[PDB]
Formats: sequence, C-alpha cells, structure tokens
Amino acid sequence: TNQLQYLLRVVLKTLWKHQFAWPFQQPVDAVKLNLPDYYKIIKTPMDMGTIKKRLENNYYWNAQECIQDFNTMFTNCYIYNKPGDDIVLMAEALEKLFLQKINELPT
Ligand SMILES: CCc1nc(COC)c(-c2cc3c(=O)n(C)cc(-c4cc(C(C)(C)O)ccc4Oc4c(C)cc(F)cc4C)c3o2)[nH]1
Repeated sequence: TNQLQYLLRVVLKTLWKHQFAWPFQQPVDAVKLNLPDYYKIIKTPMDMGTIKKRLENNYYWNAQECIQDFNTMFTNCYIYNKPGDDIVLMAEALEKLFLQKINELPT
C-alpha cells in the first residue's frame, strides 16, 4: 500500500517494459541529436531513467511529487514536438497506460 513502492515495482516496471519506452529511458542528449533550443524551451527535463533513480534513491517526499515528474515527461514531449510526430504518438501511448496503472494506486 506504500505508493512510492507501487510506482517503482508496478507503474515504472510496466512503462519501462513497453514497446515505446526506449526514447524516455534516458535524458534527451541535446548535443548528440543536434537540438540547440531544447534546454531553452524545456525548463525541467524528465525521463523514466531519472524517475527510476529518484525512486531507488529516496528523493521524492511523497508519491504526488513522483507522479508530477511522469506528467512533466509527457507534457515536455508534447511542448517541444509537433502533434502527429512519431515521438508524440509514443508518449501518448505511454501516458494512457500510465494513467490506467495510477487508478489502481493503493490508498
Ligand atoms: C534530430 C532532431 C529531432 N527531431 C525530433 C522530433 O522528431 C521525432 C527530435 C527528438 C525529440 C525527441 C524527444 O522529445 N525525445 C523525448 C526523445 C528523442 C529521441 C532521443 C533518442 C536518444 C535515445 C538518442 O536519446 C533517440 C531518438 C529520439 O527521437 C526519435 C524517435 C523517437 C524516432 C525517430 F525516428 C527519430 C528520433 C530522433 C527525441 O528526438 N530530435
């Protein structure tokens, strides 16, 4: 019933497994991909890699701080990219699944 435990062992596990996870398993390396304007446009970057770490290393005060970061990851992608881009359809897919798993969240 500890919610952070649930986010790690169940929510993050399911999303990490998913077909479309791989572009979100690590920070967007703006240099390698030649994105000069990314860290200017996106104020608080986020990826499942960093969320994973933060859950493992007892960083989050509570589950709501963690769920905020997941949402930042999605909105970040929807901000920087054009709608109907492939990257977006992938984040949208992940988000749907994320919100299903958050509804079975133990109280
Ligand atoms: C190369 C210039 C560029 N255009 C875009 C948007 O088009 C999909 C991006 C872009 C945006 C964007 C993004 O928002 N996220 C979260 C992740 C990527 C991305 C990241 C990486 C790595 C693993 C190196 O970090 C690899 C591929 C990424 O995006 C894709 C994807 C997902 C599919 C593609 F066909 C081509 C790219 C560039 C990523 O790439 N970059």
